[PDB]
Amino acid sequence: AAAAAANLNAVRETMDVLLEISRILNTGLDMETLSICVRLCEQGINPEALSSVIKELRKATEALK
Amino acid sequence: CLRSVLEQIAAYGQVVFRLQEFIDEVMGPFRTYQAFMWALYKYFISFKEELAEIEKCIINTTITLAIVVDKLAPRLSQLK
Amino acid sequence: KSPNVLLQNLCCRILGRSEADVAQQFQYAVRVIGSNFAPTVERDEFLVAEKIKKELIRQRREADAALFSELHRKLHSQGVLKNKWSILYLLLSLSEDPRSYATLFAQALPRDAHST
Amino acid sequence: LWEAALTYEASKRRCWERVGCPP
Amino acid sequence: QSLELKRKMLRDKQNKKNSGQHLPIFPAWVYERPALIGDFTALPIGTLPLASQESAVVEDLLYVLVGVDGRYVSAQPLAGRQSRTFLVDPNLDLSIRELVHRILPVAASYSAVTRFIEEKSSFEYGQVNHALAAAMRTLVKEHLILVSQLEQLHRQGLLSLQKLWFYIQPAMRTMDILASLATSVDKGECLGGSTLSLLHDRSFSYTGDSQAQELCLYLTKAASAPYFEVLEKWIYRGIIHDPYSEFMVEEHELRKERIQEDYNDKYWDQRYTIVQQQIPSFLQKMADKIL
Amino acid sequence: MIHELLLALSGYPGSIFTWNKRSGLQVSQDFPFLHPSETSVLNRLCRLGTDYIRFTEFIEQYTGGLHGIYLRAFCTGLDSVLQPYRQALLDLEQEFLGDPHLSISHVNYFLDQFQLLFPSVMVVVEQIKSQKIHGCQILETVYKHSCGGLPPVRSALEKILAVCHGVMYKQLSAWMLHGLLLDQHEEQFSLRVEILPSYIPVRVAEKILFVGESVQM
Amino acid sequence: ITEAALVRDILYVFQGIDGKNIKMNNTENCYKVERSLRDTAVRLSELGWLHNKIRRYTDQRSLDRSFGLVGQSFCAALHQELREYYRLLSVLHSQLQSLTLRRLLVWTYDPKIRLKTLAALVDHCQGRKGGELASAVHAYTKTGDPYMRSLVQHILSLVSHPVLSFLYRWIYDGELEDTYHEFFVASDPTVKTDRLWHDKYTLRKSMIPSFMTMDQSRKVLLIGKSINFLHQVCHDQTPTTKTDLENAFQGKIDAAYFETSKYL
Repeated sequence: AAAAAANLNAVRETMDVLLEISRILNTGLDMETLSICVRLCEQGINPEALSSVIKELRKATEALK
Repeated sequence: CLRSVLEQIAAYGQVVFRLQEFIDEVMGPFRTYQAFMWALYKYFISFKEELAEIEKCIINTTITLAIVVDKLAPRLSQLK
Repeated sequence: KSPNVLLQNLCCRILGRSEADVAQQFQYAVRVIGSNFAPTVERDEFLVAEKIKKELIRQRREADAALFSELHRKLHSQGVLKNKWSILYLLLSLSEDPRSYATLFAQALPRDAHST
Repeated sequence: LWEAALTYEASKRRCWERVGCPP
Repeated sequence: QSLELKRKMLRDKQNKKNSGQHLPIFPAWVYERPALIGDFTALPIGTLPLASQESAVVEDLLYVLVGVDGRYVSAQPLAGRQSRTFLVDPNLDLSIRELVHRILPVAASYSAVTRFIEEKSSFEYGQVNHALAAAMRTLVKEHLILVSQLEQLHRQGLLSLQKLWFYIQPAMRTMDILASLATSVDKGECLGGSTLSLLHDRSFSYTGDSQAQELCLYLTKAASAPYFEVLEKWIYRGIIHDPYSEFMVEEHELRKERIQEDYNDKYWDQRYTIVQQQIPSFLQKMADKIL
Repeated sequence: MIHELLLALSGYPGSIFTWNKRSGLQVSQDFPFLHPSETSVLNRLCRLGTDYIRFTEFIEQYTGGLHGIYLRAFCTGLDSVLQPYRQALLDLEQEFLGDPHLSISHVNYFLDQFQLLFPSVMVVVEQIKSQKIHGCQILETVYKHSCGGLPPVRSALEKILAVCHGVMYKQLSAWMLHGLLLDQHEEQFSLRVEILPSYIPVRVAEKILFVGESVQM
Repeated sequence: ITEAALVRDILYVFQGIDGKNIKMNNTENCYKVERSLRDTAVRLSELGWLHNKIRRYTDQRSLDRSFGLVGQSFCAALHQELREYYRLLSVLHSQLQSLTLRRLLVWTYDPKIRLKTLAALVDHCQGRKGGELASAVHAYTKTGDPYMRSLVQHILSLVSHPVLSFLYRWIYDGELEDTYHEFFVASDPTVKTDRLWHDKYTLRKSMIPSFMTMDQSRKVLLIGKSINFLHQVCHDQTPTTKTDLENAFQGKIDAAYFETSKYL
């Protein structure tokens, strides 16, 4: 398939758009993890729950520093 | 616009055609003709390598007309 | 995949330690994902786009707000994401400022004059 | 799945007769 | 009335300002055009089906909230004082019309607000009115944000008149507060510390919901910002520059009467004196020590 | 379309724009796939490319004709100043390959900085043609417009200027060290106003003449 | 009829280009169409008519060199601002194919104040150059509008850059070579040798800005006159011995003053 891979290039293009959005906002997230988050909202999820998850997980790496 | 840009390339192509005709009439004495065409031939040896490298980049595109003509500006000036 | 197996890879990206070394924060993740799963306000990416503009004026930059506008247009032009509101609200929630009033601020529809 | 397949070599050949996003 | 009022204040702050020449004014057209404020078909809606009438009237009020008149609704042209009236067509169904009457006052308490922002943005009213109208300016922008949301929600085939009547009440409180404040500062020709005592009192007055307390507290700080700089200047350093005459301390020379001597104690006399009504009424208890 | 347009701007007139020796690249032809007002936009853009053409012909004819190494130095800086006008035609098509959504206004937008350089250097180029100066007093009429007031045409003329002084240190190296003259035709051997720029002190020039003369003996 | 035809025309009247059904019909009035949908068009077309006013002036005064280097720096600042304006307009074009924000009424809101301000500024600075123009642009910084005072100080930072380069040509070298009178010294063109101190340099009062006092100009005049008298009479030439305007004036001019007077 050829059109099914140009859509994957399209996914990477929006992923770089969200890369610029992540740096101007100063988030710690990288590209692989945001693709995991994209799949999470494919199944449907509260962003308020994902932010509480990540707002526990990042400042539970500051408790073993 | 096409008719003009290929015309400019044609005006340069006359100057290469005249020289190649002059070279062909030596291998197809004055005692300086051979010593002069030797340096001319060496010039073509360098110049052709530069041009074939551009063609090597064509086999491997993003190159348009406006890239190679600006690249070859200091050579087509030297041709005149 | 499925959400229960998806959270453990988050625990390996954000934390550097394995999911067999720590489970307590994985347990908090399970606890908050289980109990409530659906939003309490309505969605639209237009409103959070106008709120991302409000955040970018707030950090005393003004050029990147015109950057975000062409970027948010590209988000529409491609159209591969199923819910575009959630990830933009999500990046909005994790904002950081390097460097009054908050009871006026533009909010969502309350859903108190709304029944599904 | 996405990130596994993303890593491929993209279009560097550009069309002048198919200017808008050449495959 | 206003065109007179501006020049009438401009001349006093002209003759006071003895270090600054030709104080700035704005060009005439910034007052001439009514296309700088938000407020400036002919068919009977009465015989129509109901769910078309509803979409029609929602579209018209949603235009009226931002000044511009809708389709079956007009701004009755008054264009003197902060009072403004609107007229909906009398061929409307009555019950819907009465709900429309409940939504209407927010428009008059829009028109007064933008008119205030245009009249009090000039140099004849001083830097306090500049900051006050400039920080009041942002809530109008936010009001446009809120009605843009309702534009979406009406486009989506789900907005009813009762829902929007529920939605506009928190903004109705805000526009009511700012229309009352704008009327009160308009009538008394208040500027300087006279409109800084008033916001001290207005910050005191509403404290039972705190929806409006954040508003007046930040508006107090925004209007007090140049005044604190001029004060701090007088506090740390005998130099002042006093760009417009709205400060508690006024300096008129008593050196030209008692020259090269302090044999009069002229400083404690009528050289550096007080203005009574230009103190913001909470620096009154430190007033002698400041001077 | 814009592959055509971004080479029409490079200099080729075409049959959409008509070259003229009064003002080049004139469009009056109507197209229903273009807006009728678009022509006005196009007209503004045309004023740039015309000057870019008018300069290059000027470089072709030179190096009563005008001759000199100064004509090999003015035209030389004229090459380097036109180079970011070439780069910004490449970058535009680079952006157009990815986003074809962008309209003519982005082109007009992106090249707004060259509606400051081109007229203020165009008047200098016209001064050098209408007057027939080719000598050493060309450094004066270039030096007075160096002060500028519009920054990007303010620095561009600086680019040329140093070159001229580098060229004037070729004459003042043959003269001052070897006592050698007429390796360039002139603009014992006296001091004249044409061979000396009128903002260099005359006493220093007398020292220059003495040092150049003493070598030959 | 469709609203997109209006949206197309009003998208053009921002740039100063008339649309197809919306054109400028009176010079003193704004764009006229040639109920609600009609009344919104005058609202947005105000900004492009204001744009015509400032674009024509920054066209004209840039090619005027008898207006001075200061004034051409004004035109550079105006050109930079109009560049940012067209940069907004590019995004506003490509956002269709459709995105309306109260039909772009939210978008136009803060550029409106930015056009209002400079349309006032081009008319208050009419027929001025140098420190006269500097006082006229310092006039607009007595404002409590934070957006406007920031917008103004950027322009003040821009215009005061040539005048400081003339200032340090009069601190360290003591020479003025101006033929455009934008400096606070009126020089006498006839040469003076013993009257040199008294007569060649006079204070021009109309090129002093409102961030400088009399003592400041007079101390700098004395310094430049002093180190020029050091060369033209004494012949002992030296290799350049060394909140006001962020108060870099009063350090430099004092240290300079001390230096020149002691050595003379």
